[PDB]
Amino acid sequence: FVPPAWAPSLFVPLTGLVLPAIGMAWAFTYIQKEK
Amino acid sequence: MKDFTTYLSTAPVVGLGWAIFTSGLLIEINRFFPDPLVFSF
Amino acid sequence: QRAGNFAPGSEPKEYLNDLPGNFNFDPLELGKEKGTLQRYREAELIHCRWAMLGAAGCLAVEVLGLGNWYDAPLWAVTGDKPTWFGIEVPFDIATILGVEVVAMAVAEGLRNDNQDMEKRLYPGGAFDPLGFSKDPKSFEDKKLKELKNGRLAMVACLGFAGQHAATGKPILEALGDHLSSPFFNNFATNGVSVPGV
Amino acid sequence: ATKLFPKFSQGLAQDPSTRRIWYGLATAHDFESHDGMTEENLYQKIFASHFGQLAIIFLWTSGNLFHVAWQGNFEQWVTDPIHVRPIAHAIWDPHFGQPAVEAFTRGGASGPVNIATSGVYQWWYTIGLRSNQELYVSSVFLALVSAVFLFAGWLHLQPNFQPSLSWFKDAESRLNHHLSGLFGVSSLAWTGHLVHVAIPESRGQHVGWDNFLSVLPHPQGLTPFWSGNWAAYAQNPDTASHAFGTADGSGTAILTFLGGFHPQTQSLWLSDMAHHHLAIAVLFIVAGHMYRTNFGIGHRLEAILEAHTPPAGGLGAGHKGLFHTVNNSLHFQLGLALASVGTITSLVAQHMYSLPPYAYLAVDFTTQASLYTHHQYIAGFIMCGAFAHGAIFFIRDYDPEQNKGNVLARVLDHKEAIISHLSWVSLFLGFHTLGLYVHNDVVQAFGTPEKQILIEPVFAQWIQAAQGKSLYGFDLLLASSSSSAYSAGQSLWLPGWLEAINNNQNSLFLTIGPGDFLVHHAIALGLHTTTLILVKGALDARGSKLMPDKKDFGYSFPCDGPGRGGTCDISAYDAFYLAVFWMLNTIGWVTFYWHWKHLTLWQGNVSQFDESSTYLMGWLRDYLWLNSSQLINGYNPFGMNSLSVWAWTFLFGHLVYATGFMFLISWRGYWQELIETLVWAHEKTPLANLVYWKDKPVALSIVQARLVGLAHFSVGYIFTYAAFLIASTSGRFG
Amino acid sequence: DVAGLTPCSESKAYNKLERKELKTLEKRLKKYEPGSAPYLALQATKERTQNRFKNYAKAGLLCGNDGLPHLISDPGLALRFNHAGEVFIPTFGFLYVAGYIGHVGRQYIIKSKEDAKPTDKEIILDVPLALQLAFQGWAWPLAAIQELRNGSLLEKDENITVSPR
Amino acid sequence: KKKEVGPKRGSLVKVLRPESYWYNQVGKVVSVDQSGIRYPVVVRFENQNYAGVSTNNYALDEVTDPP
Amino acid sequence: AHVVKIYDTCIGCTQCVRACPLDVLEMVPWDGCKAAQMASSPRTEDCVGCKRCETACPTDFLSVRVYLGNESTRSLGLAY
Ligand code: CLA
Ligand code: CLA
Ligand code: CLA
Ligand code: CLA
Ligand code: CLA
Ligand SMILES: CC(/C=C/C=C(C)/C=C/[C@@]12O[C@]1(C)C[C@@H](O)CC2(C)C)=C\C=C\C=C(C)\C=C\C=C(C)\C=C\[C@@]12O[C@]1(C)C[C@@H](O)CC2(C)C
Ligand code: SF4
Repeated sequence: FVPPAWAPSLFVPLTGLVLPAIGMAWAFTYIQKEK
Repeated sequence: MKDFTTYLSTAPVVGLGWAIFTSGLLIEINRFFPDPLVFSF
Repeated sequence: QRAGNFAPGSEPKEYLNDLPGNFNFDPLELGKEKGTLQRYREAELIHCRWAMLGAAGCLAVEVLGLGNWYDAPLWAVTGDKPTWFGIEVPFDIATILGVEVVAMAVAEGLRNDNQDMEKRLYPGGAFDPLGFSKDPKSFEDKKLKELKNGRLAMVACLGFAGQHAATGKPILEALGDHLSSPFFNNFATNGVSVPGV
Repeated sequence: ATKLFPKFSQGLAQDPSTRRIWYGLATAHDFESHDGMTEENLYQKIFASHFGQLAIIFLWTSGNLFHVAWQGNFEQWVTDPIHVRPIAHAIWDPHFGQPAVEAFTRGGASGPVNIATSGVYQWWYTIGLRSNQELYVSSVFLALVSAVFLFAGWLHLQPNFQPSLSWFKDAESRLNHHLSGLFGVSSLAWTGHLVHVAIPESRGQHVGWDNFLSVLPHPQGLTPFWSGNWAAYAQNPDTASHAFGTADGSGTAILTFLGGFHPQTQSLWLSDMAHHHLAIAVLFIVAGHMYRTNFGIGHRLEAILEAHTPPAGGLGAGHKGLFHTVNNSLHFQLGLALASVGTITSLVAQHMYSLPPYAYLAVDFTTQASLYTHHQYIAGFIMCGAFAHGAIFFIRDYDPEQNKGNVLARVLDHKEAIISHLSWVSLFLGFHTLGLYVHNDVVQAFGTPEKQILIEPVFAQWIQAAQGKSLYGFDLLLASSSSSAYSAGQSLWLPGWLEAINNNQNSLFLTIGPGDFLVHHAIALGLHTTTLILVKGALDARGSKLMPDKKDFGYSFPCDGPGRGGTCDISAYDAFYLAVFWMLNTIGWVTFYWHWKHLTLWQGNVSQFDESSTYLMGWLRDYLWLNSSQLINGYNPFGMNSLSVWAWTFLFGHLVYATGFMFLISWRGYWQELIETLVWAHEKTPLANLVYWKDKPVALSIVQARLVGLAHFSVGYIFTYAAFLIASTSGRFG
Repeated sequence: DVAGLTPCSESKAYNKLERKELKTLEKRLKKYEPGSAPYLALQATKERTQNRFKNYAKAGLLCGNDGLPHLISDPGLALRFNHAGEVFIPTFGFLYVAGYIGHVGRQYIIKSKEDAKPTDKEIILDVPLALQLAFQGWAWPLAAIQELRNGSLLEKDENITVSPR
Repeated sequence: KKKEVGPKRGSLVKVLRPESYWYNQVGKVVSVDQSGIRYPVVVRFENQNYAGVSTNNYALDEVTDPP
Repeated sequence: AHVVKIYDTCIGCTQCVRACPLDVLEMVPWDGCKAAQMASSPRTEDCVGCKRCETACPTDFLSVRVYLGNESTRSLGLAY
């Protein structure tokens, strides 16, 4: 139902730092993937 | 004379002559008919 | 075979030669194709007959003193008693609308399923009980007379429509107004037909 | 070489450069140019992509519902839809300072929140949503729908579930089903929901899924529908003194023709919209079974296309051969769909502000301005997309031997005449509009403004007088009772519509003056010029005199070199990319006109717009300078007000505009030589040459440079105008 | 009294604008001695302003809610309210002059092509020929419609340079 | 051989080649090659193209009379 | 790399080969032209697509055509 009060303190750093970082890591490994 | 006339017969010179002629005509018309907007004879 | 000219000395049409009611005409060169020509022929004949009947109704509703043709369907705005020469028929608007739609639909279906190009313009047979069309010359001159009276019928119907769109006076009142005061009262005195008179 | 990232392009895989990344993204969903691609595989990829876009749309609106319910004030806005502002989403930014946190606490919230301008509050209040739990369950249901659609796309992508080629090419059955089911029964179910929920909720009666199948929407109880007495539904409409939230002044009517606006909320009646959607559903269903399915009845598209040929060679072969042209070429269908949808959203933008369909939407000025601007910009973008994909159709899939002598072959035959006439009308409109504006500015500058030329827009005024506006006078229809238009419908919708159109407070047929006339002609100039550019790109797409073989070079190629005098920006893609600039200018003009006229209407100084829109000093000073005072004062050394974010994104938009200028003015040779010098610098340095690049750094392509400059230009344009519009409309209103 | 607008003579905002202009001209005039050239220049400007405001009135011009005169463009409506001289007559005059320009240019283009190096005649104009065609363009619509009648105004699609499809 | 494989030299011709710059244009025949090459008709044009040239070689089937 | 295509409208004037800055074209014997020469592209893998050969073509339209696509190290003009 209603999310807890610490949800803006967790999801915003997750989708602002951690999720873009792992996305760029996966994309960097995919760009330079060789045979 | 004819070489100078052909120089005056070039496109920029006759364009300049048209420019002074049209500008002077419109300016004298505006001066002797001060600020008209609607054709009323 | 040409019955006259809409302009004496105009350009003759090479395709509009073997035509009933040959009066040259066609300045816009419409119906040069033969199929379009015969389609225009049958359409003009149908419009002729319908304008014939419409002019008949408009004149007969007025010469008998029964009311305006434009005020004739005025019983159907909210529901009233219709009549035909004092017959006071009790027919609802839905019933007459449905039966008229059905009858006209099946009549148009039969006319479209005629499938005879000569008979589409002029069927004959059961539609000619008196049988005066057996003589070919009489048939030709009666075709010309029908076309002329039908053209007069459509221009008269257009005149009625325009007159009632301009002025509220009926047909007989307009005729009396033109007869009594033609110069002082005509189509130029309407003020709406010509923007500026 | 031959990396695995561009799996859809073997040639791009063997590219040892950074461009392989960029061309690996721009050509990502151009499946027609991919290696080893069949038509069936292309159709399956299109189906999967469509399901993906549907899932993304449903997830996005689910997120909007969830972020309105959680961290929002939907119930407080329901109680008082006039004073308190809607909340879009809460702000959690650790970079925020304490004065910035305190300044962003608006609408009675416990933290920093953003004032909602999308207008979903008014829409969800109009459709019957009242509680936050309803928004929560709607959001979770839409999330489930999005997950279902994504799984459906995955399953239809899987083997032994992929549709056949003839299944996709079955145009008649698709047309019949989408006309009858996607539009007919969808609208029927929507108006059923309207009747069941929204009218009782607007009349103070709660209708939910728990009490569903128990409360009768009409007290008669469906018996007039079976008895044919449909007029009994329009028996007791809501009174003028009716409250939207309560049952005061309520009635018993679900379908009526009460044309006009609700006096309390300045919006269209719910019963009127329900009747409209019911009639639309009936018209769609009765027209949704016209085409020839497997049954013996219906209409064949090809038969009607081939039979509709004018006689005597009016259009040559006529419309023959267009069925295979539409079916085989998907870009033709894409262009037709984008053009129709663009016209639809243009109509939506032009009809929302004049006829607000949502309760308490006209009072929310910033919401209406943002909605109109967004819809107009989307409309222009997909107008341009329709024309660009039409050019793509002309380049890629267009066989003149198939459609020989048809309408397409004819318009390709005399394309020079069409382009020349459009160029002439563009020159005519631009010359005279600029001459009039400069004349007015010079006349107003000389201190004698009465010498300016003010051509009265008599045509639009005559139309509005013919449609009920009695301000201009005249004696046309809907103004004189003797007219048949006045007599017809005198007791159906005329008394409400005349009252709505004779009021100057609402945006229904506002007063149009000479400045409105001039800006309308400017709009016409913009539309005609953008049309000229786009049809010149589309008609000269497959060939021209400078490049007869333009079809062999594809749709997006840079140039042919400096030969033949110079051949840069000769592709139809470049024509589209210039038309993007012209479309941006045109939508900027229409949005400037809308914003200034509506702002002067809301401030009550309509005379300021009437005497100030004539000359461009008024446009620059009374609109772009007077209304920007609150925007620029968002943050300053004195302090900060609530419009600090709008000032920041305004400067942000100006910055992205400048970066667009960077990527559009300078071209590839200078940056390539500079990149070579930087490559030498990285190669010949200690302590840094140990690392190396896997792909050689190269300058961006000329087409890529045009795309990047266009993207930066459009992003800066959109952000700048959105910032200015929202800051000007919300900084002084509410 | 069309379009819900009042005539300039009957309007109040027109007179208010004229009064404001006369007031600011008099304020500028009061800073100069009567025996100075700027005084005569400002007096001439005030006289021209008064003459223009008198000529704009009693000429059919009408203004709405701001004192700035408005122009009616629809023919017929301008004909029945004496507003044809606003735009209707000037548009016909401009069409006449534009047709004069087009006919003179067409005559110079055609008449300078049946000779060696027509580009030389294009770049160095034959001034007597140009003046002769200038004074022969007074009957441009007659010659234009006659060239349309004989078909020399338009070129056939077989001799016209055309782009590939 | 008999007569000549092409038109008379110095006579005006109209180019029927659609991809040429001088489509539906009048040019002058300079010389016609008789060896049997694909485009023997050398045509000189009064107006130059974008490349600045004024001569081109055309085949026998793409030249007609000036209409 | 790029695709260089030469048609039969070439007159064998050898201007395209002289204008080539990477030695892509060549002259082969021919019988379809007066000069008995025909342009060829046996080294199209070294062509960068500079379109210098198209500038030097004297014939109307183009007797030699360069089509870009599938850029490589040699085709991108890279010294690195
Ligand atoms: C009563 C007489 C009559 C009239 C008035 C027409 C008139 C027409 N019929 Mg026709 N028709 C007739 C008899 C008639 N027909 C007959 C006897 C038959 C045999 C049964 C047909 C069978 C027939 C068929 C089967 C079809 C027509 C169609 C048409 C239309 C197109 C004709 C055409 O070639 O384009 C006119 C000629 C041109 C060369 C077109 C030029 C168009 C220009 C270039 C466009 C200019 C646009 C411009 C930018 C606009 C500026 C405005 C600005 C505000 C933007 C036209 C309205 C077609 C249709 O439905 O189209 C609506 C069609 O498919 N007719
Ligand atoms: C606000 C800036 C601006 C202006 C005024 C123009 C003006 C013009 N562009 Mg546009 N354009 C611009 C920016 C601008 N462009 C940008 C940024 C782009 C994106 C790259 C484009 C992309 C673009 C395309 C793709 C096309 C145009 C076209 C046109 C013409 C439209 C015809 C018209 O409206 O009548 C003319 C109106 C004008 C305002 C032109 C200016 C003329 C005034 C009156 C001055 C004339 C000289 C004056 C008498 C002074 C003389 C002395 C002086 C020379 C010293 C016109 C020449 C179209 C075209 O060529 O028409 C066929 C076209 O296809 N432009
Ligand atoms: C119904 C919608 C629709 C559909 C299905 C398509 C589908 C297609 N179009 Mg079309 N198009 C559309 C709408 C549509 N388009 C619209 C609205 C426009 C006008 C803008 C265009 C303009 C257009 C052009 C000009 C071209 C296509 C092309 C293509 C193809 C390439 C797509 C692909 O796989 O690459 C995927 C492509 C990308 C991922 C690139 C997208 C990059 C965007 C611009 C970045 C977003 C901007 C910005 C940075 C976002 C951040 C904002 C910031 C504030 C944070 C494909 C056939 C191309 C084609 O057929 O190739 C020859 C082509 O040349 N289209
Ligand atoms: C240093 C100068 C400078 C520059 C280069 C820019 C650059 C920009 N500003 Mg900014 N601006 C600046 C300083 C500057 N700014 C300052 C100091 C202020 C005061 C605070 C503003 C106030 C401001 C506002 C209020 C707006 C901008 C906008 C813009 C953008 C221009 C939009 C565009 O190209 O549309 C092309 C231009 C137009 C479409 C219209 C031009 C304006 C005219 C006068 C309106 C009248 C047009 C009307 C239809 C009649 C004309 C018809 C025609 C035929 C004659 C761009 C990001 C706008 C934006 O973000 O995008 C819309 C915007 O709304 N700026
Ligand atoms: C007198 C020669 C002449 C003539 C008869 C035409 C005729 C035409 N042009 Mg062209 N034009 C000309 C010169 C001419 N043009 C020049 C010099 C230019 C370069 C500026 C153009 C640029 C041009 C464009 C860009 C367009 C036209 C278009 C048109 C058509 C619309 C009519 C019109 O007013 O367009 C408007 C024309 C102009 C605004 C150009 C006016 C240029 C100057 C002011 C006139 C020069 C007069 C000349 C000095 C007289 C010489 C007389 C001699 C004795 C010295 C029409 C076929 C349009 C079209 O395709 O319509 C289908 C179109 O889009 N023209
Ligand atoms: C059928 C018709 C009228 C039908 C009337 C009916 C049913 C009337 C019925 C009723 O009235 C009654 C009895 C009583 C009322 O209470 C009720 C109603 C119901 C109202 C009119 C046709 C009317 C037909 C008309 C007016 C035709 C006009 C044709 C024109 C102008 C032709 C133009 C061209 O000739 C040019 C100019 C140049 C050439 O190149 C080209 C062409 C095309 C040939
Ligand atoms: S786009 Fe660049 S390389 Fe091509 S013609 Fe233009 S300047 Fe030359």
